[PDB]
Amino acid sequence: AQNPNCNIMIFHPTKEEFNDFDKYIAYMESQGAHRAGLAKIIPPKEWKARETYDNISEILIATPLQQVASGRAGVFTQYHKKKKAMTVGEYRHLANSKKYQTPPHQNFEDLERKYWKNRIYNSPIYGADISGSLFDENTKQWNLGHLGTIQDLLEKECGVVIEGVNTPYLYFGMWKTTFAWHTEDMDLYSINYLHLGEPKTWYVVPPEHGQRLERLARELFPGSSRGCGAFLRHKVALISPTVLKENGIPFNRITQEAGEFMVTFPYGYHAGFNHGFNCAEAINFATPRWIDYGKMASQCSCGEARVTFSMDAFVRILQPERYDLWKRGQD
Ligand SMILES: O=C(O)CNC(=O)C(=O)O
Ligand SMILES: [Mg+2]
Ligand code: NI
Ligand SMILES: [Zn+2]
Repeated sequence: AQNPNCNIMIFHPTKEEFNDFDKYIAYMESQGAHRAGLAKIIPPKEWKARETYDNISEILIATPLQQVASGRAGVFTQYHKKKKAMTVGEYRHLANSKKYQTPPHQNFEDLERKYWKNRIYNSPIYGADISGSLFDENTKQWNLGHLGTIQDLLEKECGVVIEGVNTPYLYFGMWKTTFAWHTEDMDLYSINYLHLGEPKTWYVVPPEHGQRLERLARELFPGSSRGCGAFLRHKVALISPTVLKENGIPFNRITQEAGEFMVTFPYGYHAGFNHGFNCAEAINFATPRWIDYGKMASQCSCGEARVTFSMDAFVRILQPERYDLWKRGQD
């Protein structure tokens, strides 16, 4: 078995190896990368996502989210308060303000210590989930707006033709902006490219150990657990590395820097935070190996997680028993 200790693997494809996305994913899995839940891909030195970022300030963040925390430093939830629209130029200036900027620090480890010590006492503003792409249309390799669609994968593997589309999303972050513990919708893959700015630290639980994270989460968030059988789908819960270590949960951590890709694998729980002003682009995708994870994915039926038009069809085809009760949550 390759990668038996489920370590995060880092890949350095050549420009020749960067031509065939699907084949490269299958390569990485042949080396055991999926066992970690997360992998890093450093693009060939010749590759670029676009020529410059000089003209992005006029993108609109229509609903910036203020991430308000409750709990204790190592075990907290966050609620997203909607703010007034602002441009990316306005958001960058805010991120750089004395109130919101990254503190002085020695290295990524000291900054990580400061994040876990101090996150709950601040409410950073996250520009999340903005439909769009920053890849130049002439970028042919690993262009997250040109990937094969999940609906076409389901058709190729299973023969069934379904409605829905699959498009990327932009994330504009600042110091302390946080992504809660989650797997992807329908336990899909994700791919995430850090276009610019400061790093993003990731934490991940190997897929084979995901249920250990879930059991700890039910103990740490007991009222949420009683309310919903898949409450991590709400994407509000945070648990620190120290707490995970105290409870014996297997995990790994890695920091992504600008110019690098991360891939999350089916049923790889992940969480993390941004070090400062940055912009990431991410999209879900599928492979043949995903299908069985999609059939088994948990779902929120309390109604809080409230998810996409395209997820309807996935549920309808892969989980026809759940269909009914799940669309009651989504209607
Ligand atoms: O970058 C972020 O805030 C969150 N991204 C993801 O969870 C992802 O790419 O799967
Ligand atoms: Mg612009
Ligand atoms: Ni994710
Ligand atoms: Zn729910």
